[PDB]
Amino acid sequence: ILQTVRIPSQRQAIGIEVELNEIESRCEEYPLTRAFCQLISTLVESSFPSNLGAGLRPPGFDPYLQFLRDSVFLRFRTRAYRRAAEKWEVAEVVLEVFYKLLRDYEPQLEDFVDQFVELQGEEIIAYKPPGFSLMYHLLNESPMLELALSLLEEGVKQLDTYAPFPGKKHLEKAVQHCLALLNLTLQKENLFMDLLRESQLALIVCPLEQLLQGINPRTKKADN
Amino acid sequence: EELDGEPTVTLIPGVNSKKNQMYFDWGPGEMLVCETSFNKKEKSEMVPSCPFIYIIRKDVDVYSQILRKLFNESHGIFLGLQRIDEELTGKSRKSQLVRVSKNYRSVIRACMEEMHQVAIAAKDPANGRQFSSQVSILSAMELIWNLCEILFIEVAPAGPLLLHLLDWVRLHVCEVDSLSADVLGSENPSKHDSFWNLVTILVLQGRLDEARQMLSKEADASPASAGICRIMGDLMRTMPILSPGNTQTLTELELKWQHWHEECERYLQDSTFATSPHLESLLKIMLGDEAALLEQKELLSNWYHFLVTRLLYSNPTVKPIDLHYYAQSSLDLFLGGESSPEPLDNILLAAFEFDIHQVIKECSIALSNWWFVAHLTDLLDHCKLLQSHNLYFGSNMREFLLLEYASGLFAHPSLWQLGVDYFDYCPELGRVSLELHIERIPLNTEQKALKVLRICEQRQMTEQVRSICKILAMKAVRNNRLGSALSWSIRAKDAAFATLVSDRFLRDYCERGCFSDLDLIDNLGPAMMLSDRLTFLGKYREFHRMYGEKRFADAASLLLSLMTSRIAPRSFWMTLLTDALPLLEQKQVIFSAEQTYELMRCLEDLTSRRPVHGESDTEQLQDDDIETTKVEMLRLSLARNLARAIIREGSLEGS
Amino acid sequence: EEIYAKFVSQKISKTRWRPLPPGSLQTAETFATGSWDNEENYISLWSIGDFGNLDSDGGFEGDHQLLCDIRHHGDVMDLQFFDQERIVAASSTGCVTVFLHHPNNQTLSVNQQWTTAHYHTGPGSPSYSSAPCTGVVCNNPEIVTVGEDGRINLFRADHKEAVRTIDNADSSTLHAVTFLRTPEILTVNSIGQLKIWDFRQQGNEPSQILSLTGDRVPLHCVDRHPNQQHVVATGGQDGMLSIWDVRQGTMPVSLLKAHEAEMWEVHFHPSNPEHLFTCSEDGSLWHWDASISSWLSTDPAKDRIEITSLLPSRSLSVNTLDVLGPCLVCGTDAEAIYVTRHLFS
Amino acid sequence: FVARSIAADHKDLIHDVSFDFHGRRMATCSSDQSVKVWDKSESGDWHCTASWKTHSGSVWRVTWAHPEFGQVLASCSFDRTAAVWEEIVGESNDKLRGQSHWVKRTTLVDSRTSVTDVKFAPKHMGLMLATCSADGIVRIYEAPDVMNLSQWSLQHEISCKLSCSCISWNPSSSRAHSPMIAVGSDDSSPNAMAKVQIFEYNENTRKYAKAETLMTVTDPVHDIAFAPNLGRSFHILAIATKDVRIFTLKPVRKELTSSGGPTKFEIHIVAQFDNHNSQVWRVSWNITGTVLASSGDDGCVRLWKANYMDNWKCTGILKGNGS
Repeated sequence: ILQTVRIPSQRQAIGIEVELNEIESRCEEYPLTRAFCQLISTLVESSFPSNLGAGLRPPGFDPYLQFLRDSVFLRFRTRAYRRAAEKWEVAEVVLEVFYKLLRDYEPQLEDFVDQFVELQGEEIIAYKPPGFSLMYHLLNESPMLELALSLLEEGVKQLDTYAPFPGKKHLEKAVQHCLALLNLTLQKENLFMDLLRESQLALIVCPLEQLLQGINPRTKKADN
Repeated sequence: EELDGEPTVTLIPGVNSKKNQMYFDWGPGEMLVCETSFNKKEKSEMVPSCPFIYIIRKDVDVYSQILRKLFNESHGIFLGLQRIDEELTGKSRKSQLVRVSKNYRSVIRACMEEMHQVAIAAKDPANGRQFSSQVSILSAMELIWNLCEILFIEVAPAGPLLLHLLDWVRLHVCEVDSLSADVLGSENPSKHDSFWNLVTILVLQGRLDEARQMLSKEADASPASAGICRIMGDLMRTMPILSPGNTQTLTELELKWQHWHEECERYLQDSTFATSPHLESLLKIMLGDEAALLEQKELLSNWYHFLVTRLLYSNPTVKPIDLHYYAQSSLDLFLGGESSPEPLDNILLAAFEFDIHQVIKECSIALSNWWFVAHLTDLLDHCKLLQSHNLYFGSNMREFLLLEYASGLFAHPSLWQLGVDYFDYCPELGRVSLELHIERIPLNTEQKALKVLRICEQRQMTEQVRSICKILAMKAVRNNRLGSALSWSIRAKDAAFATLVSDRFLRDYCERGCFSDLDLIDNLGPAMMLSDRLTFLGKYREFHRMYGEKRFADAASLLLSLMTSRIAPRSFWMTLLTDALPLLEQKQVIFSAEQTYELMRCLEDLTSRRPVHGESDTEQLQDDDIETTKVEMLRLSLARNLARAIIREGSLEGS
Repeated sequence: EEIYAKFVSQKISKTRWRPLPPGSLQTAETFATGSWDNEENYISLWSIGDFGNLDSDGGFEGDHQLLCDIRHHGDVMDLQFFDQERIVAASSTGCVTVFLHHPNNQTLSVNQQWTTAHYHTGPGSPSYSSAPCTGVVCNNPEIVTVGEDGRINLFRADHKEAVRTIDNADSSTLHAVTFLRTPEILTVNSIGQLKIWDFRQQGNEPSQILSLTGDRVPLHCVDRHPNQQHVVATGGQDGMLSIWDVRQGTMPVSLLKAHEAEMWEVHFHPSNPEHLFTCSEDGSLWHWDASISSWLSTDPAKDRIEITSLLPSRSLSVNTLDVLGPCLVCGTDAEAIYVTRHLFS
Repeated sequence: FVARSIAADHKDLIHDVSFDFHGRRMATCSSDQSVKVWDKSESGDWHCTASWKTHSGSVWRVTWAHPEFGQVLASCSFDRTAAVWEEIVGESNDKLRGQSHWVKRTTLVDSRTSVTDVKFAPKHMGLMLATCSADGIVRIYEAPDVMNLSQWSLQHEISCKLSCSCISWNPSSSRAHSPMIAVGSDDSSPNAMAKVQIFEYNENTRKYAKAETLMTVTDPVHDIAFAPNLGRSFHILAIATKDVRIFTLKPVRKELTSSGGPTKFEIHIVAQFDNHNSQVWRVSWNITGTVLASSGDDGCVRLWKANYMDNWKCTGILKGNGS
């Protein structure tokens, strides 16, 4: 119902990655996507299996995170909405999922070791855990960090009018989880950076303390 | 006068000129030739030769595969030149034109030493000699351009003119630095046999602290000469050479150089160097001794290096207005009167006489490609130096040269766009020279033809626009692409071609029961009116956009309007009558009594003009079985609608 | 920063970036070009020169290095990558060719070829005439192409024949083509229309037609927003830029003047798609930033689109562009290519 | 000049060669009774795409129409005919194995003697075709439809009163010069004092009136060519005879009193060249009319150009080496 196995002869996706982009993006109303985010939002607080997808693909969570990150979240601002509120109702239920995944994650040294698995005779690397995928996409100048910092800017931009607006409470929550994700990165960064220095992995990541001082491409200031 | 040599002789392989005649024709960059022989075997066993065709491409050297670099990089500089403002003052513009000149030199250089590596990489000595020959031509071009830049573009004043002419020689007479590397690479540089030749050649190039450093390898090796070698060396440090960062007069340089000359001659009178004849020669050379300088002729590879040496040691305050006298007098003394000058000597002499037009003329005789003369002549118009003379055919000298370079760019598959830029700046003949080439660009794609149309439309070349649009409409008609055919006849505005494509669509309808397009006939807009028959096509399509668009009596009155128009072809009037049958025999009267009269009139304007002629052939009967059936169904339905109409209409005149 | 121009002594009709590995952190290192209008046309692979070093002996190594080439037949009308080793090209011969790169050798080769994909017909014999193939779009394993013959083809990178053909989908030239949804394409033509086609339907007829109001402006190019499969941009014979929502009537939502001439390509940024780029026969190349999506505003005097000419003077025609991450490349009739590594600095 | 070469495989002497308007196709004709068409590939090669029998005699010329009239060829013959040919797309009738897709649309038959030359008109006159023949007549034909190329009208018989060897239309698109045709003569008689004649279309009579006669061309003529008009107030005319000749023809401005008559010309010889040491057998101009080519019994094509002073000179010699 998410296609986590994409076949080399297959022109079309299958599942909600079609029904979002063909049906909900046609209606301008997004009940299937928000119920599917609310589904994942329960299933992380009852934990996911480490062997999820094993023997059909590399094990772990990142195929579901790719969908939330690159098919839902980075597209929530490009889509049109019949309910001008639902732009923010989608925004709550995806940042909740990321917040829970970064809350319940704790950095470990094996996260910085590439673990191999046998798939149909090939020796393939297992997916990195969702909290490390979130940390790597939050300790770089990512489109995820752009959309997050340009939500914190956009939240203040609406609140400094003091006005009511359709969907306001879900924007206040979307700003809430967006702040809480930064504060979880700051409360986990030194350990993630020191385990990267002990493990010698060929990655580069920058402190969030310093990425918050990146030149905001909207305002052309360091104003994050 | 001009062209008083033998006319340039091409040799054609296989072709046996020794009795055989020829036929020929002209394409855009290639001329055909064919020979009048055919070998009808006098009994010999050998294969008989067929006749052969030859494709003979223009000598303007555009097809040396490296020089494509030269043409594009120089066109970028030419658009960098025709985009210079005229109000840019005579210091900003002059600096910018000196940059344009040095940009062109950089492209000659960057093609030449690429071609030098290709000559070294040439795995056959024939090919290596062909590239080496074109390297020598690019060297002669950058030699002449470096002089014309100093004399006409930067226009070097008295004093600096000698500095300019010293590094002018040096950037082409590169023999010296190559010899310097071999002498310096030896275990004992002062004992390489060419060491003293190199010491003299560095003094002939004025490279005096480099000559002093070579003389120091004798002083390190030879404690008997070293004291005298250091007198020579320190005279090679007291010479008054001009320094551009230095606030002196020419008369200060002159009076200081006169002391230095009186001091050098003093050491010759006291016989200071008569212990080493090489140092005695160097003192005579440094004093401007024209006999000792000619004793060095086997160390002076050309007469213009001898000229610049003679100016350095005999006239350091030389002016442009003196210079011809020295140039000729140095050519005289270098050739001695038993040799004539070569074409390069005639070009360089004319540059030292400052005759730009004799320079342009001999460059047009010595160089196989208009490229050099075109960009140089145009840059001298950007400096405003040319004689504005009209020729016997109206056009000016710059234009006459640019028209033949444009007639070299249009001789190539890609370079024709650059040939349009080179036709627009030609005021008497440019447009007409463009109008004879522009229709002959191969139109492989509609996209390419849009660029050519846009170029003609910008320039108001309306008859060439009509031509190209009809060539495209005819591409489409021979390929039956009726939508391109109609859209191109509309861009041509040819009403006969618009009627002709309509008299395909109306037959394409008869051959199918439908058109090959509908959107193209609905979206005719104002362009529907390009002919009467295109209006009939648009409005017969519109009848098929009323009968299907939920309506009928409007469609019926449009059908009668199509029929009563002096436009509808009578070979289709039986169709328009048949199209009325589903409207006539309706339960509602759709046509009135008087509309039914004009429909019957149109049936008789088909039928009661048949001829009464007889007896051939049997084949024919099978559609008159059908025509009589068509006509009786029309008689019957028209009479039935007329009767229903008269009863309906005569009950509304009295109720 | 500065834009690094290179002369190549062939007119460049098309340029494309090599698609990055899913989850790499590299910039765009390699691009492909195709040429037109020569005595010999080619397809060529290039690496961006590294402007960061001098070695001890002082040479300028920062030039865009040619990795390898292959000679073409006709002109390279359109060009696309199919994966990281395969490239597809159209031709003015009506041919369509798939090529393969060989990284271990630095060569190109043919992989498969359809020498009769596009052709004009005549009455009663298979003596076919060449029809220029004008545009190509890939959806691996799948490939679609258009031409002067008004034909649509569906091909595959495992099949030698057509999987489907649609002859006379227009009576005029079709210029360009894009995938809305995998079985569902959109094409543009000489009339000023967008025609939508569904390969599931068993007729040859268009699923939907869109147009301008009445006046015939040929539409030369088309792209479809990376996150919005219903948002389409097209470019006109006049130099107009038209934005469409293919769900809402028959007309564009937004109509913008982009050029003083024929607009040859339009592209949305593949990761930043509130950014757009366009090139033209007026010799200009423009960047557009607009950060409902701003591209669907009916009042471009309220919602901001800021508009920057990237080239410092008008060249000869700019036939093509491509943009990947911070890198942009374009190709011209001045027998030259232009590259930047940075577009956001 | 860089020479590429092609084996022509004509089974007897070739008499003529002609390019298409774009220089992408060429036609050649022979004493073997054939015409061939050869097309220039997008690789820079050339291939024989059609090779068919056109006539019953030796073929003496071949010529193309302007491409706003499609892909049309004309050929003249010793059997006294001319024939018009169209390239059709998709018409190759396999029932009749080894016919060409170049279809004969008509044969013109009115010439009493060998048809020596054939030339399409400048396109601003419509789809007109001139032929000439050794009966001393030039015949001018017209297609009233560009599609039904089977139907040709005969609009003019022009009586030269000497055998006709070659013809040249004046290429002036300017509406300030009337349609003109120049005619050469092979006549070896010493009684006919002039071998070139020039005719002007006089609308007020709808006839090709004789304007001029070149009283200095006493010797037989093999070929003749007007130079493409770069805006010039005067025409230029090249002639192939015992020598090469270049004439200027400058229209005398009519005063507002000489009604109904043809134009008169101020005529000069600008050049006469013996340097073939032999008879001259063709004359053809480059696209701009600035360079002449001519051939002779010396086995050389010679190139001739005006310099900046209108001194016409030889500029190049294209000659076979026989290696």
